[PDB]
Amino acid sequence: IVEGSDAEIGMSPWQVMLFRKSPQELLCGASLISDRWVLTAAHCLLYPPWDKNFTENDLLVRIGKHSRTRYERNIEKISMLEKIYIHPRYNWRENLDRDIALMKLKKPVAFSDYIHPVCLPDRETAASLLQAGYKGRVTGWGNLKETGQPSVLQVVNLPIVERPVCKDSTRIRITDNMFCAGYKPDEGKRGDACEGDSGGPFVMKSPFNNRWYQMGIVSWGEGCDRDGKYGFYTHVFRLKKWIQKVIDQFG
Amino acid sequence: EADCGLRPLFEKKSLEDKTERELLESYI
Amino acid sequence: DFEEIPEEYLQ
Ligand SMILES: C[C@@H](NS(=O)(=O)Cc1ccccc1)C(=O)N1CCC[C@H]1C(=O)NCc1cc(Cl)ccc1CN
Ligand SMILES: *[C@@H]1O[C@H](CO)[C@@H](O)[C@H](O)[C@H]1NC(C)=O
Ligand code: NA
Ligand code: NA
Repeated sequence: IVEGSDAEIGMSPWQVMLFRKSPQELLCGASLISDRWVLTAAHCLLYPPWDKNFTENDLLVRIGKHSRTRYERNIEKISMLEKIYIHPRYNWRENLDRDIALMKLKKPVAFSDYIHPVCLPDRETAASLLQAGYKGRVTGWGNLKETGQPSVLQVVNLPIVERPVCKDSTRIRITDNMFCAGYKPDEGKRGDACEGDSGGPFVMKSPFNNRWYQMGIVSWGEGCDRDGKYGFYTHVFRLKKWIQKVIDQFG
Repeated sequence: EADCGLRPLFEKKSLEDKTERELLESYI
Repeated sequence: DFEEIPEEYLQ
């Protein structure tokens, strides 16, 4: 996360770290959506241009974390993966369209002060909140700048951007399964996701019921925190039918 | 489940985090 | 860079 700040303890209890077994290293962010299901970006698991193709046994998920590198004894919980599901129309060849994946845990995780699931949006909450100017929150242990790494989880609040502005900021083809967020050059403030934040959540707090909803998944950006560029996020609600199909069939 | 999105150390105790008000203020 | 995790999780 670029130009963010240290998270408060328990500020993002749905935050998940995808951790590579060997060598031991951060792979991506992710989020907890139930006691057995974790949501992330497809490109965290499958990205052939960079020779990335992880299988279940390659990874662990670490939940309840704050420190990036420490083993947080008595606080974090580490889970093995039962199965990975990648969206069947995930477009890694072109523009990361439908950049979404689910991971089922081998065993349910116990909720605690530090471990708790985020809500997924329904159509109405999506319609109400996914509006230009409305701000969401992005969290992760990714790099602090494009070209170092944080001691603890970082957080940044960013406004959703008008679709035509998103489109005009890039030569990449944008789709309805993406939205973009970030400040404009003229707005003074800044901030963005970066390498390592991939797969983490873009969340919003509904003013109607005071619950946090995951509206986006950290997907892509041209560099990190560049003037006139924006971060692009997978539109969770647009892909919720697939999410439900997977959970209903394999849950 | 029914408890999703309510943080034990915040919403569950009616405590606010330091920047959530920034979000609320943007929801005009 | 990362602290070693208990071996139980690597088996
Ligand atoms: C599109 C690609 N951008 S890239 O890596 O920085 C390479 C690039 C730089 C400048 C112009 C075009 C391309 C990208 O973002 N990718 C390619 C596959 C993984 C994903 C990624 O890094 N996602 C993380 C991310 C997510 C967001 Cl929301 C913002 C910034 C970043 C870091 N670039
Ligand atoms: C990725 O890995 C699977 C097997 O582990 C393989 O069958 C597949 O062809 C690889 N590439 C993909 C899915 O693009
Ligand atoms: Na364009
Ligand atoms: Na920018």
